[PDB]
Amino acid sequence: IAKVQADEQFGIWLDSSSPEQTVPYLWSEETPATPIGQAIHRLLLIQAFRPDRLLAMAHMFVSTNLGESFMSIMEQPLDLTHIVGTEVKPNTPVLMCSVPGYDASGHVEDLAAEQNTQITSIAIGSAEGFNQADKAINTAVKSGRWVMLK
Amino acid sequence: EPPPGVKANMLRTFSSIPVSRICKSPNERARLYFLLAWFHAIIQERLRYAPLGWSKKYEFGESDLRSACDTVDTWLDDTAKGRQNISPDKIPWSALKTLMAQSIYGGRVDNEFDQRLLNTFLERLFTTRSFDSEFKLACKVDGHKDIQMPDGIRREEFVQWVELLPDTQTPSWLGLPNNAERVLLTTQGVDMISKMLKMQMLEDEDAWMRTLHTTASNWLHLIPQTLSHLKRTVENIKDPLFRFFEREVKMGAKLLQDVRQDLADVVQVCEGKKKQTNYLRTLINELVKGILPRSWSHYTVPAGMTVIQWVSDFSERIKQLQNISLAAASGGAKELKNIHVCLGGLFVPEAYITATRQYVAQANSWSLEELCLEVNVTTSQGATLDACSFGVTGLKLQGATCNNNKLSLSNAISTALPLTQLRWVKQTNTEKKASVVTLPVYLNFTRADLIFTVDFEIATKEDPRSFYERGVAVLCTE
Amino acid sequence: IFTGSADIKHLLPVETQRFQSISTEFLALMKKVSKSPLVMDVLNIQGVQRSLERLADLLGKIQKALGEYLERERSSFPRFYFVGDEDLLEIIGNSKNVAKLQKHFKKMFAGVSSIILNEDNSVVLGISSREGEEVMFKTPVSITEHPKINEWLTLVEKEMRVTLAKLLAESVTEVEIFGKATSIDPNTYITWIDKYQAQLVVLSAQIAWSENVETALSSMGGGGDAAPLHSVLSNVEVTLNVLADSVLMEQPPLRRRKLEHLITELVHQRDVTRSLIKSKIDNAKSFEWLSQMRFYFDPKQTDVLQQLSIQMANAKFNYGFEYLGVQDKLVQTPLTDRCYLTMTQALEARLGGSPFGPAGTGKTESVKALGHQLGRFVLVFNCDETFDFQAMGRIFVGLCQVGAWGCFDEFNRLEERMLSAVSQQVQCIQEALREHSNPNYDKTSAPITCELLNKQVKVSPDMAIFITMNPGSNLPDNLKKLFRSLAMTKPDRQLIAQVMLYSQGFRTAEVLANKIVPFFKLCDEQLSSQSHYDFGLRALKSVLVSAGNVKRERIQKIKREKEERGEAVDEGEIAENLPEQEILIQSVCETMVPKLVAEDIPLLFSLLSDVFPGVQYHRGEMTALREELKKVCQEMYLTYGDGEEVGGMWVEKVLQLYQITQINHGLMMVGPSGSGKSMAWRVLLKALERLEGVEGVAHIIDPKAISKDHLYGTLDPNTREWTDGLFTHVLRKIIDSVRGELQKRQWIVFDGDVDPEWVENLNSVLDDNKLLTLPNGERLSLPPNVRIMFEVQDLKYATLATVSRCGMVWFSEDVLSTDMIFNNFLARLRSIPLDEAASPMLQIQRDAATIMQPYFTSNGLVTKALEHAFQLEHIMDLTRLRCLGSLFSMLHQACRNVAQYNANHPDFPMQIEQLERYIQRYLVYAILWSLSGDSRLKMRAELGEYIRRITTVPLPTAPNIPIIDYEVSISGEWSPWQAKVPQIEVETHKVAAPDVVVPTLDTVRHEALLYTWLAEHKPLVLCGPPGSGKTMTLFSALRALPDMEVVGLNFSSATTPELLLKTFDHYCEYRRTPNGVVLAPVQLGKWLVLFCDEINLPDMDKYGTQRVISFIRQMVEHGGFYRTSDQTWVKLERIQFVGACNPPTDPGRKPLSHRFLRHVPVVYVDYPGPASLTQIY
Ligand SMILES: Nc1ncnc2c1ncn2[C@@H]1O[C@H](COP(=O)(O)OP(=O)(O)OP(=O)(O)O)[C@@H](O)[C@H]1O
Ligand SMILES: Nc1ncnc2c1ncn2[C@@H]1O[C@H](COP(=O)(O)OP(=O)(O)O)[C@@H](O)[C@H]1O
Ligand SMILES: [Mg+2]
Repeated sequence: IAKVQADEQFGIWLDSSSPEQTVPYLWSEETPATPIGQAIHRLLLIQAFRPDRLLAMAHMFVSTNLGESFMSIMEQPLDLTHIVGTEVKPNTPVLMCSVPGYDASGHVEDLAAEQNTQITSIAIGSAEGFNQADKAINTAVKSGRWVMLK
Repeated sequence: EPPPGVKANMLRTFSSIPVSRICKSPNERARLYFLLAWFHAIIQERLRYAPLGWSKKYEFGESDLRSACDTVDTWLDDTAKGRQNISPDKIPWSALKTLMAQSIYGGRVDNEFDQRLLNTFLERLFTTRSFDSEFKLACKVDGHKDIQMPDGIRREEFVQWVELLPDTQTPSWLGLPNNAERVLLTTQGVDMISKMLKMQMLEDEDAWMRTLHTTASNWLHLIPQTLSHLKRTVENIKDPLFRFFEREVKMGAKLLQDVRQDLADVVQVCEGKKKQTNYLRTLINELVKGILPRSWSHYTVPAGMTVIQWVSDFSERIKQLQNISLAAASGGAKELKNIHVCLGGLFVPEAYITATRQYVAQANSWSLEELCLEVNVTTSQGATLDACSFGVTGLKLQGATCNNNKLSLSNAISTALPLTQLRWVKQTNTEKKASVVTLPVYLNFTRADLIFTVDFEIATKEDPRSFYERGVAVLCTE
Repeated sequence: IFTGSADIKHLLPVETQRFQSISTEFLALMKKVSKSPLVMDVLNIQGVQRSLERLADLLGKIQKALGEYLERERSSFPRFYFVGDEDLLEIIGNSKNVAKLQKHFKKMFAGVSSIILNEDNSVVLGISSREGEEVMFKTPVSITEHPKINEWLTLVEKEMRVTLAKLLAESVTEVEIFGKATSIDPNTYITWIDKYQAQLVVLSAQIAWSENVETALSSMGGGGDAAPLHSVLSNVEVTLNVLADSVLMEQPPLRRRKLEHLITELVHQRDVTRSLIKSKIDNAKSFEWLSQMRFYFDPKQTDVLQQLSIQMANAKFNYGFEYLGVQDKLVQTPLTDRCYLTMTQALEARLGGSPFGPAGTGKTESVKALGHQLGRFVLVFNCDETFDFQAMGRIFVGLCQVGAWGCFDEFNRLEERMLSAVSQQVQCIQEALREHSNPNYDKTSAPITCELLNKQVKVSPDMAIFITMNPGSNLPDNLKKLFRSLAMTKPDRQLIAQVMLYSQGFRTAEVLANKIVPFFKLCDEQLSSQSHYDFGLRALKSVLVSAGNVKRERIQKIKREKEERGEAVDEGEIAENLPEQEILIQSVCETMVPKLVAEDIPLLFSLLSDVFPGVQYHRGEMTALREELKKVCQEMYLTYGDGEEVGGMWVEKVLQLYQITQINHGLMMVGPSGSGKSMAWRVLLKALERLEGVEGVAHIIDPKAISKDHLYGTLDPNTREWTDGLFTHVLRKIIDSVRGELQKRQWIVFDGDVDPEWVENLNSVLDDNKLLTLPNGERLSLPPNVRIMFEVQDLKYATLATVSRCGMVWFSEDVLSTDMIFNNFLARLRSIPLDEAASPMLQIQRDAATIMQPYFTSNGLVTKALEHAFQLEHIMDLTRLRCLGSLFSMLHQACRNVAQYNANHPDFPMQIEQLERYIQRYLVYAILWSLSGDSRLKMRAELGEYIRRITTVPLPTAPNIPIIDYEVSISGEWSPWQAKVPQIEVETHKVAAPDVVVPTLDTVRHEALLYTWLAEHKPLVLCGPPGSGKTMTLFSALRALPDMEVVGLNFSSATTPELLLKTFDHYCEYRRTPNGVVLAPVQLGKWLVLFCDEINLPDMDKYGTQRVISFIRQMVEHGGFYRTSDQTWVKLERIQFVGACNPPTDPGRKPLSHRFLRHVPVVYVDYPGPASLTQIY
């Protein structure tokens, strides 16, 4: 409280677009804090002062603790080609859940075209689609082809 | 998940709609489809900023866009009769606006104010001026800018304009104030803290009773000890405000005793004095987890209200109830008409509005339906009240500032209204003025519950539409 | 199929011959098998497998051939797809006997319940509806010229359409003539309405309004002259007033329905024209006019069926001219107008509609109303656990080939497989429909077909499918791109009230409707929260119907007065001068006031003054009924009051009950136990019988004691053998009226409790339908005379459906006063003899009552003691009626003891002085043992000392011994109980025998009490800690009693009335006396004590009721029960009940209902103590 009152430059920071980047020194410590200590203290300060920048301050904290490029891969587009080529077992289904109001079939069709792999598009909602999917699974489980269930 | 953004939404819409379908004559079909794309993107993005954008999260899916495209195709074909080009004044703008407002998109909309917002968006977009070279899709964009309409006439030009849209998007594109982004961000941050706390609590499982004892004791000192009742007499049974205050006092006292007994039982269990029955252990689990007990919850509260906030609100409500009880004991007639009650504090403020209506009706020998509500926000401390003018404090005007009882659009999140002075007047048949604007008075920040609708006066040349787009509203409690 | 009807033999030759041969072979094989039923022997039959395979092949061929024949018949007449396989076979077989076809016309057509033929059934003259409306054809259909059923049913349908179109043309011409005459004369208007059917009348009104508005807009185009639109609106209002007057005056039911339909249409027309005037429409091309449904009728069209064109915005339909009959029109709110706009846009875009929303928003109702507005056969397929797939494909083919509509009510109710299959079929049909909208296909010669039944079905463009869904949900994804969902919300109660008040004859219906509905909301908010309160749409409907009845009654009253005088009669003027607000407020009071708690009546009057200022309600007492009630009460030993007197509240309550009986057929009597509701309705029934002359009969039924299946009957799962339940049996009996019981007042009093289960089949009966649907298929109509009545204590678990459907009469406890109960007891004592100045014992009764009168007063010893006892604590919840019943039984035993003394000393009877002393002492003794009887010795001592303080009776002169320890001998002087306990010497052979009882003060006291209560045959109940001598004291008392057989019945948690019924059928015989079926023990002369060991233990139902406790309550109150195997009242002759329950505070002890505790005195047998144990052991 005393440091807030005494700090003239507090208002500019508090009414700034990105206060989390330049949170001022407002805490007292006996020995200089480690970078992770500074990150966590600035996280507390941001949560108390500007909770709308809490997400950005948590991003900065996690970048300090785990490396800056820790989430950078998530920003990149899905590398479904590699994720299907390796790291997935053939008996493991690929549950590509999509939020309501979206379709993920285009990604799989594009991947199959890119890899030149035969893909069997099937709509599960059909009662005959049940048996068609069963037959396609039975055939492809030995033929080595990809099966699409929608 | 779909990549959020107006530009991404409009790109997806243009990709979905066939190029031949857009290209089909007349040439104005391309611009009509562009307007449909912009409107769909705007509403679907406003869905994210609920309850400011939309009071609830409607499903404005691709079916609505398909229906809108079919409607535009049919009406434009009927009007054009195969002509290569038609005048922008010949397009059935009224038919398109009405159909999109009542059938295509307004079919899902049930709230009157959401319907009003949809009508304002449609009347702003679908008009002859949309074919002028200086049409502003959105105003005051990114602090200071305007999103101009593309002057092209072909799907290629429209898609290119879509692609060259700046990355830097703000809620001012949709029409919301820029602080809606801050509100959404702080909501997301609080949600992330709650999720992390849920994770940590599970890890903490692999003392708690003593901490629960401390919490129960602290809540016990927080809540007031008792609430005195009113005195039912023949003179004051006729008074509608006084009947309402009896009902409030009785309900508050009952809830107070229930919660106090629950806290005492929890304390006894923590000390080892009492064992855990089914209800007792359920209540203890809710207190430990921070979830509001269903047995405790009897008056409508914001969704997700924690136990600590709930007991704080309870303490304030019972302080208000004690104040009005003391006023009634001093005198149950004049004090109850000249008491400045907090509409947030009352358990059912719509009942207070109804009781004030009944009081005015009895005083003036008037029927209930013949009463119209007027609001006069006065700033003087303890402003004197008229024969029918009541007084309500604690009202929060969200998104505007009220100076001289005139509304000016403000970038601030909310501004407090002191002594709103709800008054009841004889209803007239005069037409609605252009400068007046109807602001909903929602119960809390969720805007799910509505109490009444005020009719404030816009100041200067503020656009009443701009108010509807910004979603200005009054809140009984913060 | 074949041998069932002899006609199919001629219908299906060759095939019948084939089956005849196959049946011969199959019967030969079955005779062989009957010879040798061993499985091995059957297998060893020569070539049995080959023979069975050949039989299966040949039988399949005939069954297929038969299926091909029926498919050909259904394709011949496309409406046949709506009836089942066996129904269609019946139809074709009984072609000559057309009387066997009338049951299938309801399935086949929308509103053609039957047809009207010639005298010899040679030609068909017309069609008829369920409501009796008749549509005589312009050209009769001749069966003789076209013998084939599929050849003359087509002609019947075509003639129906053509006749309806020509009648519509003539009706529109008549309405144009009406309009050309400016002001409409009511006589000519009513003549036209009677002349034309309801559907065509509404159509003609709509066509005339559409043409009038089009002409008005055309004239007003290019100017500010609103005079034409104002004239249209004024004419609509004038027509509404004329209809209000006509519906107020007496009409036949069919013309009344026509007037209600016309009023419902004209209210919507008035609203739409007001909207147009407010919007200031300039030209007819504006969308604010194009978005309203517009009916265009062209006389120049060659095709009569294509003359009416219903357009609304983009969509342009044509009337299907399907005879819809007289169906109640839906009130067209702006919400329903928007719903129509969305569904019509979907239909024009060839997308099937799909409304969604909460249940009760009228989704399927709006779909059906739109379909009937367009004149299309709307088929509502319910989905709640009654759906099927075998017939659904057939019905889909029928819809496609006839142009009907189909609405799936609550489509999400289907299981996953059913939903997937039906969605696939609907998707195929809707894709076929969307194939119509393309431009490439030659619409002049476009036979679009769909793949249904593995066949090609030519889908007519007129068909449509509406998939109504209830969230909680999502539309199927395969057809999500073919349907346009619509949200539906609660309708406009304001507009419904306007329409209903206008249809009741209220000219100022707009103001009254804008006042009454907010008043009902005001009540629902301000008034206290009680379980028996209903302020919903059904309550508003009842209030407005009562208002119409009151207005008609006032009309008739003024008419009768002016007819008695020489003044001329003008019902128009009489109606004009009546105060509509006063009539409505009187009806609101007469309906709501009975159901209101005593604290809510002033609130209701305050709200009523707030909404209807300056309007006062004055109840008019019915003097004849008051006199009849007073006579019945005097003959029934009940106090009658004239208001503010003793009994005034109860008389007011019974009068309100009579009013509720008049207004509603189904009603309740909610109130605390011991309030007087049964006495009120029984006295009302007797007084109504005496006054009106129509005899009254009460069918008291306990619904909780008898399970739901036994109550409503149950068809056998095999052979479909229907069994009649109690309620269904009573309804069938009154319907048949074998003994002329249709000219009597029958009240089916459902004395018991209301729970959401046993009332589900009663909801439809209590509704306006007044029909008891059964799984058998029989539809039991409710006769007008019968009234379903409930005597429920509280509606804690009652459903809102029953609460709304039943009129409520709240019976508060203060309605019946302790002064009333004391007066009743004294009157019965002085009049009704106990042994049977009729008898010397009756004279003794009168002397005893004269002695006791100063104590049975408003501020007497009994009343003060009762208040103190209520202040004290007791093992069971103390009730005034339990206390008073125990005290009255004890005083009856006192006068019986006086009679015994007189018999013992015949020479010297009971002197008046000693009688006074004895009765004065026994009153105190009985007060102590009736108020403190179920309480611990501490509270017994408290009550004793309170009596000592507040009494005038001399009482014992004890220094410290409580008065409860003294016994009053025949002589008035007191006597201690300790003089009646002997120091017996137990024999060594019975040291701890299960019969030996060491005499102790508690034993000598409880045995005396048990003797009194068992001699009075009261259902005595004993309480106390487990181990107390409850059974010991009871068995000692029954050993003292000379002839008293005992049957021990140990109740557990799960002891339904089945245990009691098995005990009855074991120990008792269902003797059938001339008076009626009488239950009695097999032994003669000995009363049966059905000693129940743990009466609290039986677990409550899901809704807080104990089944066996309700059974015992019924059999101790009404003196019998109902045999479920015969549905007859079985009076109990010599059965008596005793309980030995543990205190309710003990675990697993469910407290007994007050309705049962009222009859049963309760004694608290406590542990002996230390000194008593020292003496006993
Ligand atoms: N008009 C009356 N005058 C005097 N006593 C009455 C009157 N009506 C009822 N009682 C008394 O009340 C009792 C009968 O009415 P009671 O309310 O007990 O019947 P009920 O409505 O069937 O009861 P419950 O609601 O418990 O099933 C008897 O004790 C009777 O003497
Ligand atoms: N005066 C008595 N003489 C004989 N046995 C007695 C006496 N008082 C109590 N008892 C004993 O009390 C016990 C319980 O009596 P019982 O009536 O069976 O109890 P409950 O009604 O609780 O089932 C028996 O063992 C009985 O012998
Ligand atoms: Mg009764």
